[PDB]
Amino acid sequence: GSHSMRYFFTSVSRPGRGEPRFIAVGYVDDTQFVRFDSDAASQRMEPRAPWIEQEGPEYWDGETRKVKAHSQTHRVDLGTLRGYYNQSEAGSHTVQRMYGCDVGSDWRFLRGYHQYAYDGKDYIALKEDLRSWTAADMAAQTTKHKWEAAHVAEQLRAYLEGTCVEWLRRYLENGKETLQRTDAPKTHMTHHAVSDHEATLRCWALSFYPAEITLTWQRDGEDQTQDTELVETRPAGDGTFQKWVAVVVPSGQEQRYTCHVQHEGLPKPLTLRW
Amino acid sequence: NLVPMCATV
Amino acid sequence: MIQRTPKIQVYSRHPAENGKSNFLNCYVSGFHPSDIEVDLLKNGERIEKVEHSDLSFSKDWSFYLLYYTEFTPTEKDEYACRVNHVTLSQPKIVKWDRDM
Repeated sequence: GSHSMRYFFTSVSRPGRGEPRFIAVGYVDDTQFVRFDSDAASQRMEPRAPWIEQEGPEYWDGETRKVKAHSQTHRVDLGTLRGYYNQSEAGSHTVQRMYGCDVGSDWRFLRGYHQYAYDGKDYIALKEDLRSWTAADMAAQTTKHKWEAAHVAEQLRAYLEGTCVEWLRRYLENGKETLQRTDAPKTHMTHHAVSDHEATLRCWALSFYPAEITLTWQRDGEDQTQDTELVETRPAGDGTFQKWVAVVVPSGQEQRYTCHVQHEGLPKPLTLRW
Repeated sequence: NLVPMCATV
Repeated sequence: MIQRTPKIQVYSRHPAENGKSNFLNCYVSGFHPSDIEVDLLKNGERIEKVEHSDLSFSKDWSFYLLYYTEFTPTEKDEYACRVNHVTLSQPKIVKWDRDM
């Protein structure tokens, strides 16, 4: 399977006083491994996974210098964008950036990406070929031209196909005990009478990793979506994820219904019957 | 490992 | 200036059993902007020792956070998650149901 390294950055302007609030988080697949918060006293990139603590003082120093420089970049951006969108100095605005790289099952570069948003809307993104840009509006055309002229795409491409993949591979190895371990969901069904004549069947998937999963109900071997409820996948807080899907059924007919669970942690899909 | 991010919009 | 209202789920880390220590979670997602107030309540009262995850976002740029605290489910005690956000007229409060 493929693996990903992604960094997420949020800067929020504080028009009343001071510099923007800046929060940066790094993930390998669905695991957070580093963070920086401008509001924290340490003013350092901090570890969030045990395997990144294998890296020495030189790592934390280098990552901190870069992440602080990135915060100043965003600070500049917030001022520039206020001007592009003719907004007043009194409202708070948001810049978000995500970038990262994937390696495939062959452990080689697969994909790179770099996306930017302003006030919750696409602004500019690097195209899949890592050579050109997609501007969502006329303001972003200005940025696209500036970045084309300064060959930003080439710089980012060299990073994405080089350093980014090299370090992802390094992290995967160092963290193999957890990053490359799949946790199959622990599944069970609960049953709740809502009356003397019908019942709710809830099919649970717990403690799974990674987050991707499919849960579906069938009745007599056909997909059933009517009269079901499916919650969004949610973090358990210990690095694993949870999901459930429920269906309401006539009392005594429970045996017709099957819960189907698909997850990379499973040799083949599971079929549950009450 | 972060990329240096100097390019402003 | 897009505004998106938070989605809320309130739930425990492990299947809940009366008298047995656990973790109460309030997961807020799909919201924008990022400024948000989240509290965990016990019997309609704010719990003090509540931690949260680092702010991150999904592919549509919507934000998400997990707020959490250690707790012990009991017969008599009630738990909830209280959320305020620029998109909400007053705080939304969702009661914890151990089967959801």
